[PDB]
Amino acid sequence: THNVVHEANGVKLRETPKEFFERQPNKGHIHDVNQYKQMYEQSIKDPQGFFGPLAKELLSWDHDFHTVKSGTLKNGDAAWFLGGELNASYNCVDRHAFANPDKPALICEADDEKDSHILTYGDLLREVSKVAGVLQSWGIKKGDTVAVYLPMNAQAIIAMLAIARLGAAHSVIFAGFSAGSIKDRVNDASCKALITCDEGKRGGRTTNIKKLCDEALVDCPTVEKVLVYKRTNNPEIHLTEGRDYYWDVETAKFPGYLPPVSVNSEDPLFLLYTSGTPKGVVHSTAGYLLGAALSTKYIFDIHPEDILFTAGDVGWITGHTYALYGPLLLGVPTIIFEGTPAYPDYGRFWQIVEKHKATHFYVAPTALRLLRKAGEQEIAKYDLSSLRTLGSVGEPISPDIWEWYNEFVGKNQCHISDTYWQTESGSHLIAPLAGVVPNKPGSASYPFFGIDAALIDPVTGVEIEGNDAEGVLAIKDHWPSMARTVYKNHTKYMDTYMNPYPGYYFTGDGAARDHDGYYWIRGRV
Amino acid sequence: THNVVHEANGVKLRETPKEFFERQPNKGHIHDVNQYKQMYEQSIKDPQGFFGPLAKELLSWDHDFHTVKSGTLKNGDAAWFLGGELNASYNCVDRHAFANPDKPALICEADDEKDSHILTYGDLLREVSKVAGVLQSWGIKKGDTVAVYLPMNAQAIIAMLAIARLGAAHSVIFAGFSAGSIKDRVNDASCKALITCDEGKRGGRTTNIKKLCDEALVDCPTVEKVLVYKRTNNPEIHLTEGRDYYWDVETAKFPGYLPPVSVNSEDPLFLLYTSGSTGTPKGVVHSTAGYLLGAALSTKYIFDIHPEDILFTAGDVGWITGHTYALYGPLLLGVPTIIFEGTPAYPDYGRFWQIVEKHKATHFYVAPTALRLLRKAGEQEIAKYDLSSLRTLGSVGEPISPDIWEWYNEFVGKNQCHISDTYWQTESGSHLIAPLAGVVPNKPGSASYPFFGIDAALIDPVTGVEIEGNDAEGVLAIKDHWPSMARTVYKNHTKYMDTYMNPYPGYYFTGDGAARDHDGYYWIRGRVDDVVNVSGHRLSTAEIEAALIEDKKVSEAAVVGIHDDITGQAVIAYVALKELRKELVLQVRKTIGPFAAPK
Amino acid sequence: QTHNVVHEANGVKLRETPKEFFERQPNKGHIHDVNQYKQMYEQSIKDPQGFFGPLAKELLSWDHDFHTVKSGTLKNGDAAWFLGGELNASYNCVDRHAFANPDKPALICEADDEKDSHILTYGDLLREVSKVAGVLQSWGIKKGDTVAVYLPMNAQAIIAMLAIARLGAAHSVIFAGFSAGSIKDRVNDASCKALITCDEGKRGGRTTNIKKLCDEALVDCPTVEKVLVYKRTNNPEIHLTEGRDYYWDVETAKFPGYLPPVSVNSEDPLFLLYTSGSTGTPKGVVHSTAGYLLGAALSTKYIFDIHPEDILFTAGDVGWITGHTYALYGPLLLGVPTIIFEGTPAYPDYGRFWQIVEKHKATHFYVAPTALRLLRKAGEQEIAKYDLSSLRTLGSVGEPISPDIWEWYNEFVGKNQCHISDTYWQTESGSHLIAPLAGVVPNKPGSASYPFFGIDAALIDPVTGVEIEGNDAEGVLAIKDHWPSMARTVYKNHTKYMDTYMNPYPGYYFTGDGAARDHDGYYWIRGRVDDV
Ligand SMILES: CC(=O)NS(=O)(=O)OC[C@H]1O[C@@H](n2cnc3c(N)ncnc32)[C@H](O)[C@@H]1O
Ligand SMILES: CC(=O)NS(=O)(=O)OC[C@H]1O[C@@H](n2cnc3c(N)ncnc32)[C@H](O)[C@@H]1O
Ligand SMILES: CC(=O)NS(=O)(=O)OC[C@H]1O[C@@H](n2cnc3c(N)ncnc32)[C@H](O)[C@@H]1O
Repeated sequence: THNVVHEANGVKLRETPKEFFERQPNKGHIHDVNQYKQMYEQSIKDPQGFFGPLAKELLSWDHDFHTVKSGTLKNGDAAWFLGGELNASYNCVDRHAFANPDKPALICEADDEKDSHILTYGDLLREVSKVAGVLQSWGIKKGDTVAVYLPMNAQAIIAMLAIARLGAAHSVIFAGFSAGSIKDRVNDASCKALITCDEGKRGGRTTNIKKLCDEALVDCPTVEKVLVYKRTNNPEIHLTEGRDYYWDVETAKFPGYLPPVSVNSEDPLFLLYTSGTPKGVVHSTAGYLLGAALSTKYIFDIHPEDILFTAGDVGWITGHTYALYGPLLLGVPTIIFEGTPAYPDYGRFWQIVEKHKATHFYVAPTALRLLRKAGEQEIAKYDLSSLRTLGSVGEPISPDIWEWYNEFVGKNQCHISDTYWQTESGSHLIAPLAGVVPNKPGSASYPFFGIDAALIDPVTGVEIEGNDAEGVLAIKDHWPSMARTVYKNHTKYMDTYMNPYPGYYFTGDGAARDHDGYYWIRGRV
Repeated sequence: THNVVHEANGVKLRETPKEFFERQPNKGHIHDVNQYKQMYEQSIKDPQGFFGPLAKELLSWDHDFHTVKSGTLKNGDAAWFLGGELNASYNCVDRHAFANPDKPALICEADDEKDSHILTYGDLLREVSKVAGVLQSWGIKKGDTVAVYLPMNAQAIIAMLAIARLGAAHSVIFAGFSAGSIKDRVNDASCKALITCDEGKRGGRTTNIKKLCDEALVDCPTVEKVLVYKRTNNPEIHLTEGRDYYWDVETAKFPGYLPPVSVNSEDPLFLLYTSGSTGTPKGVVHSTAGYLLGAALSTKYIFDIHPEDILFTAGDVGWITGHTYALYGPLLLGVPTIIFEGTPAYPDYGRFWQIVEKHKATHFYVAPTALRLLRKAGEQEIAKYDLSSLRTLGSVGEPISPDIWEWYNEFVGKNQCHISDTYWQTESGSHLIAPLAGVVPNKPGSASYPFFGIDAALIDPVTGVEIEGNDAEGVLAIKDHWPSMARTVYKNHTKYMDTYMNPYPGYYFTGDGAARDHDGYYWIRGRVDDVVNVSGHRLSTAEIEAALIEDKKVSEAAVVGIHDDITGQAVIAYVALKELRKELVLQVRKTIGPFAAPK
Repeated sequence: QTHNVVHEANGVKLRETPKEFFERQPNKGHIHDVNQYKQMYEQSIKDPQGFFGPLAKELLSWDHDFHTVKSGTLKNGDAAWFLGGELNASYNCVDRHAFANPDKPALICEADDEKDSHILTYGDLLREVSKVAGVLQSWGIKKGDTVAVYLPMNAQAIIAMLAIARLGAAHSVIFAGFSAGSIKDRVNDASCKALITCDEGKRGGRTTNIKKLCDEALVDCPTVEKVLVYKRTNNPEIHLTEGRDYYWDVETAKFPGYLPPVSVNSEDPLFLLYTSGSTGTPKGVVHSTAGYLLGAALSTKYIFDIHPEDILFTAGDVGWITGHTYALYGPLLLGVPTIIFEGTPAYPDYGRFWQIVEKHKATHFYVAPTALRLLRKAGEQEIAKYDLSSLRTLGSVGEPISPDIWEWYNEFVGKNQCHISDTYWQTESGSHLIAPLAGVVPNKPGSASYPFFGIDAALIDPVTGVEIEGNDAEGVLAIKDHWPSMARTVYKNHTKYMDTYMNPYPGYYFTGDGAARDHDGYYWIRGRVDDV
């Protein structure tokens, strides 16, 4: 009985349902919790012997790395896989296309299903190559930043991967953001180009995209050229002569293969700005990609035969890591949903899952609460038997929402993964592994590989030893996918994460841990 | 008895003469036609296991490749040796210089023999490095295009290899092209620099080079700097201050070694502009690794090139023949190549044979047009010279008539040499159909069997369906892409698809009609798409018509092609005036070039 | 044996290495005896490929392997070494040592005033270099650019050089005392895109004008886009031109403590070093990357007998080739600490050098004879106050060392317990040409002794232009074939390079120095050929 961790009292462990293992296509990646603890202990005690092999296994390198791990938190010089060279678009597209070009890669569900379509890895390579050829002709090169202002669809994925192909860093801006937000982000990154579309369609409603871009770009001198996709082909949308060019017109000029550009492990893969003044969280290439592939493989128990549906927007780190990189690195299909959970009806999510026999579903608790209110009747209409792993992202999931998730969507036949992580962490920090870790509803459970979790007493600034404790959550050493800096403001990076608790990474979240070692997220501090 | 292939009836196979194998420096690369077909079948069914090893054997890689072959014709995304890195100038120059820097590389015969000279691989390395150092100081870098407007001499080769050394793509413009032609090509490629010379010498007459470049460059804003070689050192030739600089003066500033720049297999090696059925010339883009492998492979096997051999390709670098078989093929194989600046007639019609005797050339590559001209005027001169060093004779650019084939064999070859009628296009990069020297017996006038990686096929033009069985005629196509296939048309990939890939989906469209006989030999009957080959030059009737219409006095114009005794085919122009023939001949001479003028 | 020509040699007894040298050396010597030395020397001359290939792979960390050890000839000025290889100098000087042991001292910085002294570890140096390189990379500096340095001898000069190298650019270091016109001429020749400097310098207790001379030059240097200024004195009266000048601390705060290095080809230029020139125009000596670095590490290891445990103190300025090779590259490639002295030998007193040596137990000391003569005049009394037992190798650079100065050096500084290395070399040679190896070659005072690996020395008669065979000879000193660290060109003027070194005596490298060789083969440098 915990006097501090009141959540832990009288909550029974929920073993993984049998139907999960029935539906699992192959042997599990981890046999039992003990094997997990052995691997975890190695990842903490021996990051070299643990991550080196996995990095070589899960990633295709243009040049081998000579040092797995370097740098410390206090000095803000963390680096992983030093000396290595690779290209993200190759690991997400090229190698899979060569293996089997006809395998589905992007299952695109549009706002209206009539406009839905599917791209194979061969298709994705050709589109990415063409956009990258357009960008290369425009002078985009390694070390540049390219802005993306697109909804959740194929063009957002293709834009990101083409920018990566050339070695540039993409900065994805949520399509709903105001013109002033676009202005601040583009000017901070000094983007040389922008990829967007004339208009968007969401929930049946047309949305202004190119209009807001124009209103922003009048104050963004760095943007030399804009690439506009005709999502709606509305003739009234205006293109500025000498700056705005059409996606289809330009991609028609260039061939379906373009050599990728090799980049160093620690060369920046992308900037992601977080909502005060916006700050650009910078993520390297090698460390971030490994974190995405590693978490996607083990936390969700993804197998080659599987199909993932991450109901998140690329404007959010969730979309980046688990809608694009994690899945495509592992070569599995990923579902890209442009619409709203309600349009045309609140059965939209389930309609898509049944349509594509999705094996994994990843959603935020906010949508779960909305669907609890309005779409309970619609859940029963659709066939969700293909699913076996259900994920929760972005906020604490209350046990009642946990039980609702388990009953109506999972049918108490699926594993539930409550994933705790930040934009800065790149990938999962604390999460219960699918098919390995029994669940405590509302608990993120054990930390993942490379994550040495700790609880600090805020007043003393001292780590709290032992279980049955509550405090601010910190990490004792840097992990592969940890953000390396804040764009052109490394002092802010240090002051925000490294300096507040020296020797630690400060999450900004308070949490508690019970006698079983499960971590309970108490929310922001 | 062929009911369709009338050419094949009553044609006896011509085995390679015994004297060929006597003169051959070593055992042949292929034993017999049977081994050739076994290797060919492997190249078709299993291109990875066939070309992968050859690529490692014949090319020196900075980074190893992970995939031999990728992409399809239907999608226009063909790629070979993916992930590999290499440099063309290293494979053509550096490695051979290290082996033996004193080995001859460029045997340069100038328009007048007094100006002739020879460069060793060490010499070529130093000159290439110096020019590349000049270009690198000017800001030329990987991904740029550099224009070349030079005659056929050492400086053209050096300019091309220097551009390649830096990872840039060279665009060679035939020295005869008009100022307007230079303008269009430079502006299409947006070249940052141009390499040319003050004046040229051809057939004993001085020609204006820097003059035409200046006239073009007034409308070429992308050209930041020009490198001018003192071919004649005429002081009256004017250099634009701040743009024009002298070859000798600038190269003197930089050292004789410059590190080569690594490039990906599919990074573009060069642009070559070809007149098409459009009215505007199109820049054919060729990759690096695939093109180089095709050049070395075809040069080695079809011509039976050995290290001891010397090749004489009587073609201009402005033509794909010069690129592949005057420069890259030979230098990749490390053999000397003869670079002839003059004409077959100057000073006398024994000029070619004089050169062959002078350097004991083992291989000779020429277009049938020159053979017909020398047959007309220079037949007597062959006997004065010693041509015994030759064993392989090549034909390029046009169908070779059996009568010219026999003339070639009898008077030049002395019925002691192999004859290789090579069929290929600028777009193919290297040979498509040709009889391998010492391997394939010849049917005069037939290119014979297709080469490695080339899965030739005849399509019924009317139905668009592949024709099974022999003794058939149809439009010639290729069923899968090959290493040296052109990858795009510069910044216009849609024209590339519409021209080659889309007309017969799943196939490569040659634009040629051809036949296949019972023995499998292919007979090229010429273009189907109204393109005319005059004296070895591909010309578009559309471009000539547009040039005719430019003249305000002409209201309508229509141009066609017909048989010509000397140039193979001639172009005849018909004009309608609203209310002068020499003026129109000069108008097209000014619009395209002296070569494209109508007969 | 009376030498008819080599009058210096008569009556000079070989001076064997003192016993205390071997007592103090932490490990077995790199070379057993002179006989082994001559075997290796002969191999380096006859078989440079089989000799330098292995050493190059041992001492340097390569991003891409090389396919040819040696290429080109002197007569054609196309020398190239380790062709096809790729590497980064800042990685070999900083990164690899930092990963091995980040807390090992790298830069032992002794400032003009000792209170301002500090020590940077290899980990510290990695972070500082990475941050400066991040500043420069954000400014657009990239491979193929040149960056000028106008700094005194302190950490910031080393860091600036290594950061420029990290990005693949070539650094051109300018002596801090040089006039504005000198800065102008050098910057414009190189067309430098950026400049790194400080507000003011402090030398011998007095403040010195640095930023002022830079500004006066930069009004005529249109290529310089941006300036990085370090607050050495933080004098508020110092003016920065807005839109060009930015502060070292302010900018480096923006960027992270690790930056990936940029790989460059062996023969890509590592640095330009301009030489003080008689007549009008200064000439920029260009040094490759692989060849120069190997020469630095090789000479530093063998001539001075540097071991990982050792500490080196090179009393030379980075504006001089001595600072480049043996204050920065040589020691840092070998991963040993190097002492960086900002002040003068006299301030606060003439015991400053010896104070530093005792403070950090420096094992190797490298100085020019000029300082030795000055200290002989004024600072003999201070030597006795300090403990120099840590020393075992004493070096002389830049001038002929008089036998009297040699004995003074050995007795008062070395206590007749150290080896003395009279190193002969030029900016163009990159590293030592003729020098007696510590603990291997017995010394004749005033003689540079035997040539070093890869140096095939020869004497030419100026009148006949013919090599002089046999010993007891005098002539102009030349080298018969190019060596790894030989200068490759003079920036954008290769004809001047040829006319100066290659063309006067074709097939030879012309040192511009006259020298003699005695019966034992020891070389005696007699000085420049003009003025003989
Ligand atoms: C992935 C993401 O959302 N990145 S984020 O940059 O948007 O940060 C979101 C913040 O919300 C909190 N949070 C996120 N996920 C959970 C979770 N599964 N359980 C409990 N709290 C959670 C925490 O405070 C995070 O830092
Ligand atoms: C290499 C070259 O000349 N490229 S090219 O781009 O100029 O095209 C020339 C065109 O001439 C025709 N052609 C070329 N070679 C032969 C040959 N051996 N036999 C019969 N016809 C031939 C065909 O029509 C070609 O396409
Ligand atoms: C390192 C350095 O000095 N670079 S430098 O370019 O400044 O050298 C210029 C000249 O210095 C002379 N010189 C150098 N060292 C000695 C020495 N130990 N004994 C006699 N003369 C020496 C030599 O004549 C050089 O050519």
